Amino acid sequence: ESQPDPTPDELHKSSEFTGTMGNMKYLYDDHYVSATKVMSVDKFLAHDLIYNISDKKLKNYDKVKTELLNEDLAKKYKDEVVDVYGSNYYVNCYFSSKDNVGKVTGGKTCMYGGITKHEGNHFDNGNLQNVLIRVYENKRNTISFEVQTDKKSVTAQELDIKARNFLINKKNLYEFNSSPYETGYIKFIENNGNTFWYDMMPAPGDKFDQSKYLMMYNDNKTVDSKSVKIEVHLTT
Ligand SMILES: [Zn+2]
Ligand SMILES: [Zn+2]
Repeated sequence: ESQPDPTPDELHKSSEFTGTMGNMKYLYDDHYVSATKVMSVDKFLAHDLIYNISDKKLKNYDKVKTELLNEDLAKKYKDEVVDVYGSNYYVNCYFSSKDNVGKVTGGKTCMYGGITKHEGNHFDNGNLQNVLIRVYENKRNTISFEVQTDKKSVTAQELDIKARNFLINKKNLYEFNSSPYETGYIKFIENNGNTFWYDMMPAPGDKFDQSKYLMMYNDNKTVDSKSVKIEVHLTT
C-alpha cells in the first residue's frame, strides 16, 4: 500500500507561514553532509547513530548524529560500512560525546536517516545515474531536469535535496523572506507503483522548527535510482 496524493486542505500554504523562509532555504541550498565508507562509533539515544564526519569544507563539525525511525533500523546499520548523505541542522542539536583528537568531547551537527550500505551499491565503470524530475506549476509541466547519484539504491532524502537545490537556484523555490509559490510537494513513484510525497512548505505559524521538519527523513526510505520517477507539484 502506497500513500494517496495530498488532499487540497492538508498542503502547507506559504502565505500562512509568517516566519523567515530563509531558515527553510538554508536546509537545501548547497547544504548537506556527505561521507563515504564510514562506520558508527557511538550512540546517544536508542534510535540514533553517531559518526565521525568532518566537513573538510567550512569545517563546522567533526561529529554527526543521525536519528532513525527505531532501534531495529539503527542496529541494521550500526556495524556496517556505509555511505551518508543528508541535510543537517544545528539548532536544538545535542548529544554527549567522549573522544580525543577532535572536538571538546561534544557534539557538532544533526540529521535524520541518509544511510546506505556502501558495498554493492554502485554502478560498474564508475557510472553515474541520471534521475529525471518533472516539475508541474499550476498543473502544467513547465520544466524537466535531471539530478545525478552514484548509488543504485539511494535515499529519497538525497534525491529530494538535489531536486530542491536545483529549484532554489533556477526557480527561486525559497527566498529569504518568502517564496513565489503557495503550495508544493515532491512525489516519488516507484517501479512497483508505490508512491509517497513530502510537503515542501513549512507548517503555518511565525516559526520554523528545522529539527521537526527534517524528521520525516528518519525512515531512511530508499528507492531504485534507475527506475524511480519524481514529480514536483507547485502552485502560485
Ligand atoms: Zn524504539
Ligand atoms: Zn559508496
